[PDB]
Amino acid sequence: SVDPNQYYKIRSQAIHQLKVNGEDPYPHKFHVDISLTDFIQKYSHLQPGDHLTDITLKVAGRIHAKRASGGKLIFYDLRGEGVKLQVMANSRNYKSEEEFIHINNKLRRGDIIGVQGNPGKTKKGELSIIPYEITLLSPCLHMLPLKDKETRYRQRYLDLILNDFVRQKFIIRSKIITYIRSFLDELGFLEIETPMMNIIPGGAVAKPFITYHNELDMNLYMRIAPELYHKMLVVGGIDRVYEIGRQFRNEGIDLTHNPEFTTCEFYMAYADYHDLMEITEKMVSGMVKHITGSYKVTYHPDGPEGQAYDVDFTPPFRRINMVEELEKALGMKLPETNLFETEETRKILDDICVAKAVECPPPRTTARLLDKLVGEFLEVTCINPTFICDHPQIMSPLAKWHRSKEGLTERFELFVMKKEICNAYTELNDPMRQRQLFEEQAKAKAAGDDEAMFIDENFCTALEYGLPPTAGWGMGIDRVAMFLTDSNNIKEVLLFPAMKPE
Amino acid sequence: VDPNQYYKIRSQAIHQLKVNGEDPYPHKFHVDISLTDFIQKYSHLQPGDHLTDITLKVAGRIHAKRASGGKLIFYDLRGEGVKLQVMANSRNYKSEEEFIHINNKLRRGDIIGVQGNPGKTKKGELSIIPYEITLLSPCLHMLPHLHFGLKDKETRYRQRYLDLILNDFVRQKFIIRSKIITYIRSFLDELGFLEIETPMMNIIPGGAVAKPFITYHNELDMNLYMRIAPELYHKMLVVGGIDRVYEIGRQFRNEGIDLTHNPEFTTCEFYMAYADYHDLMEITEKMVSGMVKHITGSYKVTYHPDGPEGQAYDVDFTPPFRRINMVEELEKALGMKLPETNLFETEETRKILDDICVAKAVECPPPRTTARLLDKLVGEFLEVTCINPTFICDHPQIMSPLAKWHRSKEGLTERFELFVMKKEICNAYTELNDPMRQRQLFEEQAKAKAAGDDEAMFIDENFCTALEYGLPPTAGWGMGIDRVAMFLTDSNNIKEVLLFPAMKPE
Ligand SMILES: NCCCC[C@H](N)C(=O)NS(=O)(=O)OC[C@H]1O[C@@H](n2cnc3c(N)ncnc32)[C@H](O)[C@@H]1O
Ligand SMILES: NCCCC[C@H](N)C(=O)NS(=O)(=O)OC[C@H]1O[C@@H](n2cnc3c(N)ncnc32)[C@H](O)[C@@H]1O
Repeated sequence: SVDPNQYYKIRSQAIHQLKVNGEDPYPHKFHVDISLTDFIQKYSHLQPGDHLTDITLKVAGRIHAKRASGGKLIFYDLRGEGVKLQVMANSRNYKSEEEFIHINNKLRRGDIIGVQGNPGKTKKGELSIIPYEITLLSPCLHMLPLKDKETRYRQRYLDLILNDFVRQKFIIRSKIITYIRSFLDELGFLEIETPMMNIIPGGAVAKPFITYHNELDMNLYMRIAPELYHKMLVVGGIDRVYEIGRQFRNEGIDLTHNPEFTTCEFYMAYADYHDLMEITEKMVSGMVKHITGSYKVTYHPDGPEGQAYDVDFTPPFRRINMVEELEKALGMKLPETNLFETEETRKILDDICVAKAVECPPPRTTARLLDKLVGEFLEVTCINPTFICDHPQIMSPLAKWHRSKEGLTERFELFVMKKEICNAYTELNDPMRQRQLFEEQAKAKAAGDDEAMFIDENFCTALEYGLPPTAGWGMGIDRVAMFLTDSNNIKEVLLFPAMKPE
Repeated sequence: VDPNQYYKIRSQAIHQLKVNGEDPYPHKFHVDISLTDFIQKYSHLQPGDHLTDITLKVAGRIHAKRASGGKLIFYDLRGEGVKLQVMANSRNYKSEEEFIHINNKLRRGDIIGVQGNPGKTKKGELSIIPYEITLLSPCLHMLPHLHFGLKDKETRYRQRYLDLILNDFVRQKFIIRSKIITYIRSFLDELGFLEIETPMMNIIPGGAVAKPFITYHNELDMNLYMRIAPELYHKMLVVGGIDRVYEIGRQFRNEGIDLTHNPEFTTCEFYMAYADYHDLMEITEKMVSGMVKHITGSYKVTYHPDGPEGQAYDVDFTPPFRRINMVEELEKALGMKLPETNLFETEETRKILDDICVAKAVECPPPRTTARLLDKLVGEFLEVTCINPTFICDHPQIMSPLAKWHRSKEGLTERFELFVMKKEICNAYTELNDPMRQRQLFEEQAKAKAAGDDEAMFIDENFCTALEYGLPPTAGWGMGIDRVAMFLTDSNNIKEVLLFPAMKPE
């Protein structure tokens, strides 16, 4: 048995000699007549022993096995597109005996080859192609083995070659995105692109990446959300806009966070958050039914040997109000919602966290304590899709104030399998109120909150030209893909996930 | 009145409405019908008609406010790219007192809701005759006067929302942008391509010759580069056995702004196993000609290289596209023979090209590499003569370190660029898939980078290891979406087709 580095060195020398001899081991064009998939669909009815001499076809793929059965006969296990096809290299059937001997000497497991041959089926019932001629298209210079998660992510190409289920997760991911586009296109939304480099990042509470433009001699930030730009287009008269695109957040990596991820955001003039709850139910349950075939999905959050959950996407989804549900979950009344700005509320919330052992790193502000208490006591009860509604204004600096509950806003988040999938609200369109909330945010930054929003004057000026009553919405695409591919790790649904180095 | 005085006065008026509970920013106005549907449904009304039995709620932005005595006032209501006249009549309003109150309250630019009955003026103008108008969002700033409009480009580009409010041709350019992207997805989906997303933050940037943006990740404690192209990720997926992939997405290049460059821009890149670049010329001809025809109704498009006040040109997208070879057309344009193409990597050839650029007054800032000198000469002598869609083919290897060597012309590659209306649109080639020859070209590129070439590629060892597992013979393609939007909207400035283009600050 040879050694993988010794093998690489021998196979490199062999391919070099092919070059110096003029054997052209990286040819320019091979014309494929038919895919492997259609070859199987056309010919897998044949009878054992058959050999259709009147049909000549060219296929191509990757050798996954080379098994010899004699001096005149060699079997190649050809793979591609998710399927297999046996090449039955028989000397009698080949272009010549001299050329037959030579091509079989050349080929190894892993090479890309083109086969020109006839359909057939072995005595043992295996569908095959019987070649007149095989062409080496691209030799594989390394030894092919994949279970350990680290190698699959650093070398996704090996993962795709060896693990058929991986291609399917990314087909599902592609179907998610394509469904969303045609859902919103049908509603009249315009698909738009807005800057990913901003003088001032905003649209979310997140830590941004910073970079530098040499010619303009200015710092820029990668966007954390396109929200501010979308609301400026609504001011401009484009009543329905959406964007599926990459966001960037300088935050830690875990099972549901990657530093670059994909969201869909859309904005709808003359709608409120109640309208968006209906659209969300309709879109999300529709997507799940279209992709999986049912409203029910089985999710394994601790891998396959762990506990199974049945998540039920039948609309209408359950709704819970944040502050009232938290009171029921803690067993104690909280301050009146108009007192959430005060230091007494902050300390009251602080004490509750201490008593209930809910950790919260500094700064221990009212908004961050409430977040920690929600995740601990509410979010973990959201197995099926659940709307969590009416967030305190102090957590929602871009959301319009609630119609009848002072201190709250017209906001919702959708949770599925205890994880946040959507964030939405009636948009704050009062520019003076928006400017006050920015000033609060910039104070929360000066007082230790790495993720608090910057003041965006240019955005406040836009609101001064008149933003119609509007409602916007954001969905984390990667996370949806997780829950439709039974992946408990976001790295399963990212082709090349962010990794620590060597 | 002064524009700043107007802003101060209107802010104070609106603030007094809040303090008096007049709610100038109401939560919900339930619209019954869009303006577009209203226009279609009641365009069949006869002149002078006034439906007494149809009451509808619409909304929009007041574009103009014209009084006609104290009992009648017309509002020109805009939205969705269309216009609807509100014929506000005191006799039909909620009351004559409410009529005075709302007309004095409202100004040009306000967002209003309108509840009323369809009608048509004696002059034949489709109207709505309101029972009640509601302010939904006041416009606090004085809008550019209805006379001289909004024409100054600096203002349009910095306040794109203002541009959109006042210039309907702007909305049309971005509708055309959307259709371009949607057509490409349909074309490529139908051919079986899988739409993919590959990383925009890279340990090292690759896939192009460009200067990158650098950034930093705190938790992982490393520098990252914003991507200059997705190319290397795509070719690794073809090694992985996904024979057809594509991606329409942002690229980032830390280079100067001009009429055809923005620091961030959008490309479609696709890779197709078992194809070469001749196959991609046919595909490009079909996609692009079909795109123009489907979107504009014609294969002929009008082109003004010098603005609307100047010469108009008809540009024909009917395939086949003209095909020329780079080196020979360059030699033609110069009137002078360049060195044999197997000599394009020598220093003596770089010297000759440098001498020529000096002589022809083609500027090239340092580093004056063969590729950059060649790129400048092409831009000066060939790009300007590509009006109709044109394939420029068979670039020398030294400009194409990821492109496969030409199967019969030593020193050249199997590459083409599509040029339309004096602009580069596409870049494509048969993909280099010999990993030993790809490492060599990486090494030369690193040497140049040591000698201070901001744009030279890094040695990507992970990519080279990938090629050693076997990349099938493949062909790949990159198209500038912004650049297609330019030529399909007769725009000579890329800022016309980016919603928020990068600008130097105030
Ligand atoms: N005006 C309405 C608000 C719309 C969306 C708002 N601008 C916004 O960005 N909200 S968000 O909640 O911060 O992000 C949207 C979704 O992105 C997802 N998300 C957030 N951070 C990450 C990370 N880091 N990785 C993956 N997915 C993520 C998650 O599902 C969120 O619900
Ligand atoms: N293997 C095939 C190569 C495919 C494309 C290759 N990876 C690449 O990046 N080529 S490129 O020419 O550098 O860019 C592709 C297109 O992007 C467009 N482009 C390039 N720079 C800019 C800038 N700065 N702004 C706008 N558009 C731009 C232009 O249409 C180019 O043809």
